[PDB]
Amino acid sequence: MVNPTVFFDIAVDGEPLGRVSFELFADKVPKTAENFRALSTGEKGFGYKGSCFHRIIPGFMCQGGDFTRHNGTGGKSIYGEKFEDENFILKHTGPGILSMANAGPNTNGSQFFICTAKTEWLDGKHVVFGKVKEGMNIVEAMERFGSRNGKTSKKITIADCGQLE
Ligand SMILES: CCOC(=O)CNC(=O)N(Cc1ccc(N)cc1)Cc1nnn[nH]1
Repeated sequence: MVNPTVFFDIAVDGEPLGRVSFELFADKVPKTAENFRALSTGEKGFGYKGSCFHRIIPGFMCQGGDFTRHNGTGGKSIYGEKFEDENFILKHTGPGILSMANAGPNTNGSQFFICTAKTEWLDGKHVVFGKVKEGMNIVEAMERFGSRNGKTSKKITIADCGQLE
């Protein structure tokens, strides 16, 4: 009944930075929320632990989730390599929105982004499925290691992750 909560513990060149937690909107996008939850616990035998944020653009977003190729060309879902766009009920309203990255219609895998600005031009094209609950300050600290072209100045990793409650 209650929407699940997951955490990431973030590191910067291997040094601990802080924790970011997320509410997942399982009430509105159950299939998409479940994929992110299971990848965060690692319960299917694969997932986010140890992976990096490969593309960070200040004033736009932080992107990660490519645990197979580490550069934006890989990742896989708990349902197979790809799965469909579930719905577009929720919109990209401002900083803290959690949404699926993709390469065209019906190509969701594991890659995701955290908005650091309103990104309304993505509405109806990327599936919104959660939001930052605690640690937006940690996301803002991460964002400072990005650049205009998205290349990071230090390595930003998910040192640990899992489900709270
Ligand atoms: C704001 C979100 O924008 C997008 O999602 C656009 N595509 C995108 O960023 N991709 C391609 C991509 C994504 C998901 C999957 N599953 C496969 C490929 C990765 C990438 N990383 N660096 N350059 N491109």
